[PDB]
Amino acid sequence: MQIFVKTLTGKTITLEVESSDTIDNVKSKIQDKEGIPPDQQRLIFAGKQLEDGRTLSDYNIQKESTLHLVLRLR
Amino acid sequence: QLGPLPSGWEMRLTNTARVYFVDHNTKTTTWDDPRLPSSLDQNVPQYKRDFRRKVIYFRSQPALRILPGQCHIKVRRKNIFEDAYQEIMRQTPEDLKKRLMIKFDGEEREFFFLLSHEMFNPFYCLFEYSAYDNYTIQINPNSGINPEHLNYFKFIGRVVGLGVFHRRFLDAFFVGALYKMMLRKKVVLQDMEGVDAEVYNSLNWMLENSIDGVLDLTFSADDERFGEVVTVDLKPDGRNIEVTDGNKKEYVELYTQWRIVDRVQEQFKAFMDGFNELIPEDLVTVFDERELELLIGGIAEIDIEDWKKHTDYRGYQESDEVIQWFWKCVSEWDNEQRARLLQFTTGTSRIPVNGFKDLQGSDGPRRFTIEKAGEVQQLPKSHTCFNRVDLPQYVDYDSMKQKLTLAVEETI
Repeated sequence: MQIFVKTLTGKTITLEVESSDTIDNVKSKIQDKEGIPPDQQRLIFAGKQLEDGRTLSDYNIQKESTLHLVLRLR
Repeated sequence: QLGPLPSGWEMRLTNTARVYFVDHNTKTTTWDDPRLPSSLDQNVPQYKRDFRRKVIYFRSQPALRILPGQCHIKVRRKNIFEDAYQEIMRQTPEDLKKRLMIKFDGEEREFFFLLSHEMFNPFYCLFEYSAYDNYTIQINPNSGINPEHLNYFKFIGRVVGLGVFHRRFLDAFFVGALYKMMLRKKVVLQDMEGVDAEVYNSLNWMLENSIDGVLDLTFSADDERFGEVVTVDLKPDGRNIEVTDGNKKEYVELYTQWRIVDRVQEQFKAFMDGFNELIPEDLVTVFDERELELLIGGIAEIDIEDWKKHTDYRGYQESDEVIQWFWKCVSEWDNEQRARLLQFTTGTSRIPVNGFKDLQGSDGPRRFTIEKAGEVQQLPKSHTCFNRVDLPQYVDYDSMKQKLTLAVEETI
């Protein structure tokens, strides 16, 4: 399906993923158009941070679902 | 300091030039010889006259005198945020109080300019914009997502105070209330204006109209993080206490304080500590919020006459074709294009309150200067370190304007 990722600047980017793709795959798609290392990426869904190893099916993420991206520090 | 010339002697110049004077004590330059009588500037702002007075008092203080020596900072331009975090948080405040020596690793005030753009990036969840159009920054209450932030606020505070300490300006626009909070002043409903316009409109309406039948508020406040709303009590058992016209005034008092100060009490504390390590609380309060804002951000309004009047030339004459075109090209540009030209030459887009005569260089006052160097085929180069632009002697306007617009774009 197609998902949405909102940034803390108020902007949102459209991303194409199936409900079986891994989280690190989603981050690499973000870097693919935003140039942000999947290392620094924090993906939050419904007020909960996601895990790279898991998939979208674990968090029952459907279409038009908005994920929130935040940067790490050190 | 050489004494006077022997009676009957005189100095002359091999080329036509005008002589100005650089005061390394106050870090300023003037056209008037300090040994000659100098009348006061007539028709000058009563608000700048006092700010002028206050800064003199401020900077000439025990805690505001540079400790002889030099603090060395080495960072990579493509990772300035993490690199600066280490270099700064490693050194003690006393070490930061001695003359700065910043160097960029890799190629070997623009450092402050680059750092500002990174410290106040909403992506890091430290600071956030006010609304979504005007990009004045305030502290992001959700900074807790990164357990390191409390150090980063202390760090951001350090940089802010450090910039003030060494005449360096930060390219950031804080909300009005934030300047009052740094002066430890009291914040009122008036200040909610800049912080949050939506809340301001609503709270202000409540005090002008009856709410009994139209509103069903409780003594609580809900802020949403990552698409999830979290509510907080303004007072004990607040979300269970109905808001009426009787206690509406109490509700408004409580909400404003929360939304502004209490909402970030912890983050602002860490930030305010780092700032105080360099700029003592008891001496900052000499300025108000308007004067403090200038002391941190400076002026972003570029004036052509002031700019042109205080420009040096190395190998050029002001009447030279290329120079004549240069100012014609500059005059036609807007305030963004001009500020972009400054960033290119000096490394920052900010200008001292007094004007271009006090433009700061790496080793002290350095007036904007245009040097005659480079081949007509090449783009203009710049030595930020000296506020200088290497300008090839182009023989036509269009080419100059094109090469110029390109170079300032190449550097972004």
